[PDB]
Amino acid sequence: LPEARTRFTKSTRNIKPLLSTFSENEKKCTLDQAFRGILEEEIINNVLAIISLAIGGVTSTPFVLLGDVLDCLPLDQCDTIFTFVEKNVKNYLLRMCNDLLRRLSKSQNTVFCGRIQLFLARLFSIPIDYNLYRKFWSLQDYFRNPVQCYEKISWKTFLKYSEEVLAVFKSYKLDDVYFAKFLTSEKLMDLQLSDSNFRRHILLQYLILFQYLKGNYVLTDEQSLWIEDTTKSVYQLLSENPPDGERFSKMVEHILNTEENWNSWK
Amino acid sequence: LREENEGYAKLIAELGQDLTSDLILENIKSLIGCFNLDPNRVLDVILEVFECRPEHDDFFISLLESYMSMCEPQTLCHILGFKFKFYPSSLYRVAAVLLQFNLIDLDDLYVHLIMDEHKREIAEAKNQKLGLLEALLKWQHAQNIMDPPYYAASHKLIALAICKL
Amino acid sequence: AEVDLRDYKYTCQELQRLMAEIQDLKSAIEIEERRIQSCVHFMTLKKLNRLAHIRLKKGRDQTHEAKQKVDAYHLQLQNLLYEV
Amino acid sequence: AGDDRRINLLVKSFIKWCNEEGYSQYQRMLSTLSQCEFSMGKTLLVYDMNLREMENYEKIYKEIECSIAGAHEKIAEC
Repeated sequence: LPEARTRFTKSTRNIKPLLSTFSENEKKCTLDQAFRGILEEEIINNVLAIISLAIGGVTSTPFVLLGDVLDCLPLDQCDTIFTFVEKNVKNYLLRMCNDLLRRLSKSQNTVFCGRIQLFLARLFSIPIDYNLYRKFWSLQDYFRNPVQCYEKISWKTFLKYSEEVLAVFKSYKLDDVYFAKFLTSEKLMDLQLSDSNFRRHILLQYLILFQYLKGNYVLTDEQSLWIEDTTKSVYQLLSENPPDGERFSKMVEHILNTEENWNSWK
Repeated sequence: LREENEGYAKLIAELGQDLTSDLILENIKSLIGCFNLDPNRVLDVILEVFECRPEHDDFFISLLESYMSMCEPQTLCHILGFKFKFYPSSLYRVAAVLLQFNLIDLDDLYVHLIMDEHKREIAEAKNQKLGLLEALLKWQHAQNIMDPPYYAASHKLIALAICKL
Repeated sequence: AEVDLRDYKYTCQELQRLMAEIQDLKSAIEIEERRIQSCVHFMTLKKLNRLAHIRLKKGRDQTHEAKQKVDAYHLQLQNLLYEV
Repeated sequence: AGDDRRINLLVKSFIKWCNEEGYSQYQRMLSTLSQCEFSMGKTLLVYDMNLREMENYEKIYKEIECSIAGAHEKIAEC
């Protein structure tokens, strides 16, 4: 019975001769463990893609074998084998994709993670106002933590800082290679203020927070009236966009209605 | 949506710019890779932008073709069935665009959109399909919709669509 | 700590030799000792894998923080070049 | 994750084998030993991948130092 295992390893080491000399579950288990040993030797010693094509031609366990191969090969050959998997198209696929998401640091591999998620979707000096920096990014952390937006004192700081930042935004009145995340730079501070698109990001984030608050977990009705007043002022400031203020405002109204639709159905 | 706010904010503000397609594709892939974005919800955002922007047609058509080259074709059918069950002539406009140029799918949308009630109304005589016949004529697909024989011609606006054609 | 300093595969080779000796004897206490050694080797392999994964995750987080700082500096330099 | 369950199943199969039939049990025990050797080789490859990832992180830190030097040169050019 291990003599049959050695005969199987002689026959597999081309593929048509292995299929001829291969000729009922334990024999297939010995065959699959022979493929395990040969793939482990090839990982010790491209050819892995050829053996995966051989298993896909002959034949469960190739998911485990590809998971072992993706666990071994870190960065480049993992990318080529994932392009091979994209050319190929149960729970083992989700486990491999979760391992690829957890191992990558998303510093420059965000494109590869997006391809993974598309595959899963196919499956299923100068005077610097440092106080402005501190208040603005404390509000940004308030956006990051809506769970913190339920208390009293944190809500009071949110009220004060939000009214001061919106007062600065109303008082500015501008009237006119890719950067992934927000730039927490105390040095320049003026190119973000001169760019109206950054304020569009911030006011969209305000509108999403306001729609979430409208969507325990109770608030004062006066706070809700304040939210509605500031929401109407946000619609006023987004109507002040010199390229298509009212048009993009109606676009955001339609998007808010559709977000309400997606919430109330699900 | 309730966890990743900056990602959808960046999607809407990047689709909110004034008019390069592949650079915006790279930006969408970067936002999906950074903020763990659901690709179906990103597709919903792109479709609702194309509803709210009827000006730049073929640009967003090319973006949807390059996006749906990496996905399954039935996903747009289930999304349009979901949006038709959610309810607005912009829905009929985007369905007429997506059933004329490419990705044409008549059977599944007819399943998602009444037949025995229409037969009983035709026997007693002797909503959104009519809007699709309005927006589609605004051609062989309409003839496939035609097969009561004179129920569409019994409405005035369908006759106005055919007469403008 | 101590098992990470001592590491490894020689214990697996000794377990394989004990398995070969037990299969030759089958054609007692050695089988129990080999099973206990196999369980201890599996636990040590899982612990070493968890420690290596934690160290790799710490290095990846530190490299991601350094890459984010360098990308912020390069983005500030690119914005200063685009301003002029 | 799944390797721990496989190791526990191998230990349970070894305990059941210690508890034609003997030859089939010896073949199953040799199969479990081969699976355990494959798991040990996967653990060794994971340790080598962790060392290579630490080396790549050190290379990324050196590239970050070179990018900081390039950022200073770009500050002079700015």
